[PDB]
Amino acid sequence: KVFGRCELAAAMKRHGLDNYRGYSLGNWVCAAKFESNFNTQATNRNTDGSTDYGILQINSRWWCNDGRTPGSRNLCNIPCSALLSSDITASVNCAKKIVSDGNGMNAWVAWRNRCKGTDVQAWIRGCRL
Repeated sequence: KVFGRCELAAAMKRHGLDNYRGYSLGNWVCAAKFESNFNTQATNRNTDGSTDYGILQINSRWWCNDGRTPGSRNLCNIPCSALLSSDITASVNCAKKIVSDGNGMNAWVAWRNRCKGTDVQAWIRGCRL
């Protein structure tokens, strides 16, 4: 599924990401834009052989099992394919664990490089939320 901008903001809010660990909703929409262009089916291989999955490009090195990342962990206790669903619940619940792991949203390199220090509220401007 490819979400609209305000549609995804609303779904993330419904799932409790708005201001989760102090990160206002625009942070999450910004991250999802650059990670996946709001496409739940996005997958991308990492240089270490792991893969990033879904709208927030959650990796199999640490967070999910895809059966082909030797020596990895599955700290969200989910198959990586669950992160590709049109239902964003698994991606959101796993994102909550990730952002709670100590480094906040810096866990998403794309957030640190493209959203951190920017006017992220712009990503939810005009949305009825």
